[PDB]
Amino acid sequence: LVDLGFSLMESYEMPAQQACKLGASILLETFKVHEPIRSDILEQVLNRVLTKAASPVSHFIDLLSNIVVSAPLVLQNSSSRVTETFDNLSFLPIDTVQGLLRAVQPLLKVSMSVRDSLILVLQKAIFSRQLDARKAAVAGFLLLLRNFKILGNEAFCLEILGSLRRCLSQQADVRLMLYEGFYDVLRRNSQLASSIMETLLSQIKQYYLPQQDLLPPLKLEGCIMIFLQEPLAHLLCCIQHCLAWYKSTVGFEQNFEEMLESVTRRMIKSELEDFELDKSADFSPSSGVGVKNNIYAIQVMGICEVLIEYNFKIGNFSKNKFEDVLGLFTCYNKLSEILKEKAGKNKSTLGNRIARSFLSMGFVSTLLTALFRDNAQSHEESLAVLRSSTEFMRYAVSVALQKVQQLEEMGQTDGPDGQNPEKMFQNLCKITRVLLWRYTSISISLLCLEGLLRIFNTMQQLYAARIPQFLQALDINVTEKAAF
Amino acid sequence: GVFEELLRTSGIILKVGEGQNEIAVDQTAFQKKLRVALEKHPSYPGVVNEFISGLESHIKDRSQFKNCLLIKLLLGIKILQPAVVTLLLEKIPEFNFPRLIVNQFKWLDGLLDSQDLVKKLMQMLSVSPVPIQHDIITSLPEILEDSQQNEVARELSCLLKQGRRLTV
DNA sequence: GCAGCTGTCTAGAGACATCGAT
DNA sequence: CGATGTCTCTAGACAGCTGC
Repeated sequence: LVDLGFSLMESYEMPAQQACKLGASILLETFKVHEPIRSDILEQVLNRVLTKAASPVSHFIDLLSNIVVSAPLVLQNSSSRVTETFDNLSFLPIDTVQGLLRAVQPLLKVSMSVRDSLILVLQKAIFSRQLDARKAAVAGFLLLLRNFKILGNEAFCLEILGSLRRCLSQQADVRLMLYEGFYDVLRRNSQLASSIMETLLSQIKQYYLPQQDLLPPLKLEGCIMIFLQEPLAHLLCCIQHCLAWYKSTVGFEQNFEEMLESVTRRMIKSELEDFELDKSADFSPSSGVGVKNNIYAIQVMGICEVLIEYNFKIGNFSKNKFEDVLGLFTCYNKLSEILKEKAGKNKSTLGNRIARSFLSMGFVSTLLTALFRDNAQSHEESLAVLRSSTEFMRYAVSVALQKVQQLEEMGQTDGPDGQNPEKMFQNLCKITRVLLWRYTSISISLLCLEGLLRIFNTMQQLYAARIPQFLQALDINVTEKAAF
Repeated sequence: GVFEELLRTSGIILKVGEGQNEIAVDQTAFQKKLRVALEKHPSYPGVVNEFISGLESHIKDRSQFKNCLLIKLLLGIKILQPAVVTLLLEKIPEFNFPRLIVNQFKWLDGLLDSQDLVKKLMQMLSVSPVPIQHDIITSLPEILEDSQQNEVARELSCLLKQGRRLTV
């Protein structure tokens, strides 16, 4: 049986996918019920995953996770032969390392030796100046922080704080994923969260330019080494999301809110006259200055989008903040609709829509549910003037189309709660109705309908086991509801 | 001796030799104690200057350098940003010995101005034996964190062009 | 009176037949 | 073994056929 499975994974590389499924099934069954050979099975699967990256090899990690969640003691019975696997930081650590650490999480926690090996291997990996090695290091950091839980050994907590702070000085590409992954570990700490906010605040002071509502605080000149050094938009998005988490959880926090508020009040007062990119054609592809304008142009778009989330969330049916949102998108559209996609890149017809957005699936769900299918006395007549901005309407849904497309092509999305399948499932369960309500209220409806096509496509292709609740959530036999 | 007294009130003990570091195993209280000591007694150019003189007098001993085997506590203040650099320079002509500071600078990127420090490290590399030069050449990626890629690539290509025997 | 409106021409992108030996 | 060219096409454009 075990030889047949080994050569099954060998012969894989859709009938090939079915062969993978059969091999995983037989290997799991022969591992679960056969005691003295389970160590041999673990050795075989450990020897088979290595030197295998050209073919889709996600099967190795997934069946390994299944067999270790069924029986975690096998690795210790095998004297923890996973230490040698730490060299995989150079072959293909784009997703394999993340899944492998996910699988081995309980055995790293229970076993101190493997934890020590992991921390030392990642410590020597982080300061390797290779892009791939640094990507592997930051990927491992994204998991090790949440490997240990204290939210509900303090030296272990405080010692890990400075590693990512030191790694922050590296390139923008490796500065990227930490902004996204900070929230996941911030959902798992109380005072480590305070230290993380302080570090992020010190980071954002680098480009704040505290000047009290004057010429715009654009220190993008530092992110030029034609090249880019820090993704300001991702940092701002992480700042907003972590601030929201801290506010919901319960000195600098009051300063943190006011400087964020000051920035919002500064963007509304800093238009495309104080900006350096006031020319309609300063952009030039394959030029040393044009691409510098292009990266400045794309970066500020993410800057505007983040504060749209802030003002909408920090204000609660308060007309003063709603007009701020209007001004932010006014700056956004005035600089995104034209200049870019006129001189930036529109020579080929844009198949996609408004550029990669840095919003929250939770936020866009709240926005659409509050915008459409919501009419109460708590509404302060702000949506009435907000509804006049039909350009904001098109963007308000096109971002959602971008997010679920990420769930279409890939298995995840951006923003908080991008990896908890039930979480977007509830989000998808909620946004679909108002998406349908907007279509049935009576282009703009063309956008929401296109989304529904991609919810149903994603529902069947990804959440196949979760179809009955989604079908019933539109208000058990699926056909009667489907026929409806 | 001013730095020695500051260590006495908050820091290591006055012991020059080959023993262990007399520092508390923590970085939230002992480090804060050292910071408050360095921010309470030194508050003027003269007192910080005499503190720097005392630090130079104390750490100059090779016994203290062997005791070092951390230095991140010193780097927590901006006034020691070039002090650690010049102490590294003083510790580098000790071999095969600079291996300690080579490994100590690993997992450490506190620096004053990396752009000039790179030029200075090849300047001292022009007068170094072969093995230490090999280790330092390996250590050019160590001192950087991928923020000076163009110039460092240019200079390493120059080193490759000049040195063929030491290409490895 | 030269101001209006009316359409094949051209570039987009995606699927297929053989494309041309490994 | 399979990179490649050929072809249904959908639209947009500015330019010929309406006009003016």
